[PDB]
This record gives sequence, C-alpha cells and structure tokens, in this order.
Amino acid sequence: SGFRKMAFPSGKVEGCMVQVTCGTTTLNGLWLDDVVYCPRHVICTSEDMLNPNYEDLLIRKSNHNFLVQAGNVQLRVIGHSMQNCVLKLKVDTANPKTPKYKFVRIQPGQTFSVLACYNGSPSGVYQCAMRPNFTIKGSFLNGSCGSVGFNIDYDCVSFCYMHHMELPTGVHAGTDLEGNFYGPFVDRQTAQAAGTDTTITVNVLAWLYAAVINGDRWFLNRFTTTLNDFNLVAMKYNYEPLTQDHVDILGPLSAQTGIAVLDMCASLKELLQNGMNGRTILGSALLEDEFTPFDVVRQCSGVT
Amino acid sequence: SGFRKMAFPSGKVEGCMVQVTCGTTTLNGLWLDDVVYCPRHVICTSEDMLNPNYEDLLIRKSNHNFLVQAGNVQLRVIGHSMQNCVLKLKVDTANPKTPKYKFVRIQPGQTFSVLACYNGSPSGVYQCAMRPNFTIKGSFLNGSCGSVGFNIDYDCVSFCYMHHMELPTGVHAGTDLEGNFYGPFVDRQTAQAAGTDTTITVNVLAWLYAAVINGDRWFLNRFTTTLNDFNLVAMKYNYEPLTQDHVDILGPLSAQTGIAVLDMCASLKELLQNGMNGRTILGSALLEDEFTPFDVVRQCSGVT
Ligand SMILES: Cc1cnncc1NC(=O)Cc1cccc(Cl)c1
Ligand SMILES: Cc1cnncc1NC(=O)Cc1cccc(Cl)c1
Repeated sequence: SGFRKMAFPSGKVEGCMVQVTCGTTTLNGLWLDDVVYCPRHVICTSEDMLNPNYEDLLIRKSNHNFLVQAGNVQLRVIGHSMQNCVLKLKVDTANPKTPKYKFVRIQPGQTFSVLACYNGSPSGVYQCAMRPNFTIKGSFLNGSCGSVGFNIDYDCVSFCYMHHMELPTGVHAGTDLEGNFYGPFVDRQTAQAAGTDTTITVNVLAWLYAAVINGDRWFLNRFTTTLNDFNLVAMKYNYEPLTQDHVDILGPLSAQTGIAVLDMCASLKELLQNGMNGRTILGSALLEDEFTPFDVVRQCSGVT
Repeated sequence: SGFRKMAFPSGKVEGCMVQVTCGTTTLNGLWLDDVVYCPRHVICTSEDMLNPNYEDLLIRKSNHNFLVQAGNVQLRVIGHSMQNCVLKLKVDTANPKTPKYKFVRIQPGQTFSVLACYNGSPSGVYQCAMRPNFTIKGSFLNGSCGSVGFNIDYDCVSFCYMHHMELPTGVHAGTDLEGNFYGPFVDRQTAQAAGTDTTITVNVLAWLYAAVINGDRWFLNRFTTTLNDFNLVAMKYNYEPLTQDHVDILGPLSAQTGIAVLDMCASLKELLQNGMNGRTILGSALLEDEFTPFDVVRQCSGVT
C-alpha cells in the first residue's frame, strides 16, 4: 500500500549521458550505439539564438569542433548531421553501456521519467506528464538541455523526450529523439504561445482508482452519470472530454475494485463541482493527473 | 525554473540489488563489497512472523540455505550473521558494481530516495521524508522488503534506510543498514503504535523559498513574527517548533531571496491560519514538507 509519483530506475539512462560542447556552449548528449544525440542549439551562441539559421551555423562546424566527453573519456567524432532540431554525432566507439532501446513519440497525457543532467552528469529523476498542450512542467536550469524523458518495459528503454527550452512562462518544451518538437514550438529565443491546457481526465480517474485501492474512499458516492453528462462537467472545468477509449483503458481498474467507470466519473463530477472540502486524496489536496491507468496498474501490482 | 520532488539517480543503487531467498520467503538484498544485507525476516515463514525468535530461527539455517541471486549469477554464501534486524551474508565475490558508499543513520525530517525493488529487480524510484515519528509514507507491496533508501554526494551513496514492514495503518517502517529500526518498531506481525506525527516546519519554509525563487509569490505578506509567536501557531497546527538551528540552515535561502526567515515564517503563519484559499504553490494545494533547505539549494542551483 501507499501511492507515490514514482519514476523509472534511471540506471540504463545514466550510462548513456555525455557532455557535448561546441565553441563555448555546453549541454547534454545521449550516447546510444555509435551515435550521440543532442539539441541542435549546442552550435549557437547567445546572439545566434534570437533568430538562428541552423543550416548556416552548422556549415561552419567540423567533426573536431564537437567535443563529446563521457565522464573521463573523450569520444572521437567521425560524422555529424542535423535531423530536425537534433544533432547526430557519429562517434568511432559504440557505447558499452547502451541498453536495449527504442525511439518513441508519446501522446499528450502520457507520462515519463526525466533524468535531469548538467554538463553530462545526472542530477535527479522525476516523473512527469506530457501536458495536453505538449509542454512539460519540469525542473530545468541552464545546462539541462539534452536531458531526456523515457519509459522502460523490462529491459527496453523507450526514449520519448529531449529537453530543448524554457518558455517565457517557465514551462518546458522539447522534441522526440528524431528532433521533432512536441507542440508548435521552435528552437528560437522568441515568445511562443503554448495552447490552452486541460486536465487529463483519464489519469485523474486512474488516480481515483489508486486512492480506492489504497484506502482513500471518502469521495465515493451513491451516484452515477453518463459520458454525455460527465463531459458537460469536464467542459465547464477544462477537463479532457472522456471517450469510450478512455473508459476501455480504465477497465482493469474498474474490474479490480468493482466500481464501474461511470460511477467513478460521478465521484469526479462531485469533486469538480464541490472541491475537496479541505480533505486529501493520496496526500494531495488537488486532483492529480500525472498517473496514467497503466502507471496505476504497474504500481498497484509491483511490476519491475 | 520549475520545482519537482526529485529523487537521486538510482543507477549506483540498482547495481547493488540482489534477490535473497531462504526456504520459501523471497525478498531484496543489498550487495556491497563481499557482503549482502537484507531484513532478518527472510528466515521466517508466515506462522513465524506472529512472535519470531530470530536467534532460534537463524540457528536452523546454514550458509547453503540462503540463496542469493544477482540477476542471472548465483552468489556463493560463505558466512552469515545477524546484526540487530538485518542479516549479513558474506559472499565469496565482491560486487564489481559497488559504488563508494557509507552507512548513515538519518534524522527525522531528513529526506531520501527509495529504490523500490521486487525479487531483486528495481521497479521505481521516489523521494520521501523520514516522518518526525520515524515512519515513511512509501509505496511498498509484498516482496519490497529489503528495498533501500539513500542519498548521494557526488560519487558517494549514503545508505540510510532498508524497508522492513507495513504497519496496520499502511505506513512504512524500516531500519538503518546496521539493522536498528527507526522508531519504536519491532519486526513482528503485531499492531504497533507510531507516535503522533508533526509537519516538518523547516522543510515547509524551504519549500516556500523554492516557490518564491520560481515565481509563486502570492503568499508573501507585509507581516513579520518572532520565533515565540510563530511557535504558538506551529503548536496549534501540529508543526515542529522552529528553532534557531532551523533558522540557521534556512540562511542560504533567506540570503538569495532577500526575505528574512521570520518574514517567511509570517507568510507560513497566515497560510496556516487562513488556508490556501483555493490556490496552489508549486502545483500543490497543501503545505509541502518533503524538501529540506539543502534539497531546495541543490535543485535551485543544479548540483549533480
Ligand atoms: C534557461 C533554461 C532553463 N531551463 N531549461 C532550458 C533553458 N535554456 C534555454 O531555453 C536555452 C534556449 C533558448 C532559446 C531557445 C532554445 Cl531551443 C533554447
Ligand atoms: C505486505 C507488505 C507491504 N508493504 N511493505 C511490506 C510488507 N510486508 C511486511 O510487512 C511483512 C512483515 C510482516 C511483519 C513484520 C515484518 Cl518485519 C514484515
């Protein structure tokens, strides 16, 4: 029992972290097999960042200008290429600590662990969700660029995120490992609008099921609702409209607790319309949306 | 910017995790140098746990009865000894992945990362605080015993906790790595009282300083207080009485923000007496006490 915002063990990702320096800019790289992945803004100076022409900037760089350091060993760069907003530096040495891995593009509302790094060194790990508006509310400082987001299925690391920037509002934006930004964001020092965000309804319901499993039950009521009635309340409160697909993925949780998904929806409706009344659920005084139904199943059953 | 409940990168601890089986009970062991540490209840059966005589139980066990498995390799047990509530199994092989490490006994209110494991496999990592009453509010299931709590200073892992049990109230109890329980707890299947808990005042103030650093400022007021006036409010709200030692460790945060500690105390006093008024601080609707002043400095400055 007990429910925590648990991150994946970051070990397989720590062995992949390197420091990449180009000119006077230092950031984090991800060394997998004989390739190092990093944000393409490693080639820019402060003045370049206002409106960079990356193709022009990269033309003035040679293999020897990219300094890649794996803690104490220096890697030899034998090739470089830009793919979208990432640079791929071919090294002459395959990383001995390369785990089994995949590059995946995650969906909004999905969750992942972030290994925050500075100068190629791991500082900490935390679990986060990709917001419906494609931003993440992380904890990133200058030097954290190139830190990655990932998920792990047994021995396979699915890299889903690489950190690129902090928006003027303090929220974060990055790309998948092919360098495509999540969201409308561009790697330029300009004010950029992040879309209207919503709360991830399915995750809040999964989190309500986790609370029932662990003993927090005061919010359960004698009511029920329909998807259409619930979605009118979700609309008023800026919650993602609930679909049958969401109801289907909540099935294992509904089955284990014996509380039908629309009955749980009715508890969420009363919580939205009346607040928590100065009470807590799994140590929180607000409705948590950073646990997917999958995350609740995994934690509640003890999957390693 | 941004503030997250960040855990230490768990890599150096994952390389130390092993599975320990004795008879029909399986749990987690910690392999450091040529010694494996695990809870002593690995030698008990369900019937034994009601009132175990550990010395008697251990006498019927030989080196060959302790099965220690490091993933795929089997370790050869050449000695066994009980120290308080832990068993130390001497193996003939020093763990090649042993990091630089220390065994430390932490103080109540201090924080650490927990690497939850099942059958010697790491499932996830999360940050937690040792409650003033010596319990932890973790996320532990059957099989998690022997999972450890730790802190990391550059290349040194300070092991501070080993998980032993779940109290009837769903809260957790364990020992330091010398097998001494934190708190009055005993490794027996009996109902055991955990003392009255309090909120870690110094950590809540550190967390208020983190909120100021990251932009959440609405709670700052035109008031001030004294340690004596503040402690009367801390008494009414079951907060740990603030001392000059706590005021001294908040110094770096007070210095960086320019908000005197007693001025921050006055903000906390108004928050305790008036609640959050349906607002949030660093994404929380309650007063967070799981970040020490040290944790705030480290995260806010980017220490790896
Ligand atoms: C300062 C900072 C803090 N946290 N995370 C990232 C940070 N760095 C940047 O955002 C630098 C940068 C500027 C403009 C565009 C891009 Cl792609 C990158
Ligand atoms: C079931 C469980 C869940 N979470 N964490 C630990 C768990 N196991 C136990 O507490 C087993 C046990 C019983 C009595 C005394 C001791 Cl020392 C240990």
